[PDB]
Amino acid sequence: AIRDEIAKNTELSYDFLPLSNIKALLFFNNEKETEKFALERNWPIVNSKVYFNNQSKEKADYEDEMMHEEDQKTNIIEKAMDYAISIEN
Amino acid sequence: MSLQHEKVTIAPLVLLSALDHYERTQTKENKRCVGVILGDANSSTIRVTNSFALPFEEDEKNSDVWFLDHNYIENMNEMCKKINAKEKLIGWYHSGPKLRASDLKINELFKKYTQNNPLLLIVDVKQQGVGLPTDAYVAIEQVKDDGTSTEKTFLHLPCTIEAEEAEEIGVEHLLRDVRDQAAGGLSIRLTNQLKSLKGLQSKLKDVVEYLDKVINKELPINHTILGKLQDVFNLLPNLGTPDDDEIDVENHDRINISNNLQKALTVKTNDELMVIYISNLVRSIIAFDD
Repeated sequence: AIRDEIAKNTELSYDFLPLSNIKALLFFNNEKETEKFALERNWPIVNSKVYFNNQSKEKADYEDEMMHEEDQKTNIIEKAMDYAISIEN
Repeated sequence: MSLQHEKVTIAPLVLLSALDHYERTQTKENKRCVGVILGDANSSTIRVTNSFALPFEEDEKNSDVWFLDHNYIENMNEMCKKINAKEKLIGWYHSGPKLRASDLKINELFKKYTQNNPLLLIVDVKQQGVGLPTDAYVAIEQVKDDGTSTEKTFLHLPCTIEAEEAEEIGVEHLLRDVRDQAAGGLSIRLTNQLKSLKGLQSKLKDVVEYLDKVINKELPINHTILGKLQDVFNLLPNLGTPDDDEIDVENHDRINISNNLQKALTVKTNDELMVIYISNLVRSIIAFDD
């Protein structure tokens, strides 16, 4: 569980960590073991450096996809339409 | 003959005068009533005060054959001055439903009368349109840059109204509707908004099938429309500009005033909450005493 929590945090915290640095935060004693968790936890380590900005995008994209979406953003138009019918009701 | 033309403002009297004139000659059922049209001309906005019927026969198998009483008109003009000595000949109305290609020959004959190029004011007698149910055209003769000879052709002028003090109040006097096509209360203007949005939707759609029809119905390359179409694209909005960001910062501003104005109302209504309760407090004692 401690590993997962940190892997939730690290998205905001950094943008680059070398592989020796990823190992240190995630409490690994083996550099191989770090690479193995990354597959499973969906971290792209490319040339031995991670890219949290990509991961952040994917998760944001999913949250935009779901139906919440008109009043999640709250449209400029939508605001005034609310006001209008209240004064006439 | 003046070419002095920009606009057409129309007295409400004209529209109505021409509507009855059509049905009292009884040239109807795809038969036209054509009359003279009277008003001021030799100014940019052509100001149309009045209209009269003219005796007219329409061959319906051939709209290129008609009867027009030329003598009569001269007789009529003398009577127009009695009414108002700014009425002079300025054209002839057509009763719709729209422009035709038999109208140029009729226009010819009306050049022996007018000191301005004969107006064709289409008074639609069915009341179609999304503004005033009038179109206006004037015949102008111009060279064409495509390679063909000088034509006489009808260019549109916009339709508009202006009115005298007497006429405008008479309009309201007759009328009794509170009107969802002009402003008023909040709800009344909400109707106008939805319509205007749909009005852009209806008209933009019309341009899509007009571009297609030139190359798939073989209408001709008309340079005059498409130059205006290009200037729409140059003045069209963009995105990601500091201009478009300033809009957002102005949205903040005005809504805040509305926010505070709303909150201001609420103060007042909470006092009336409290006053009625003072009215309730008195009514308790009276109830006990009886």
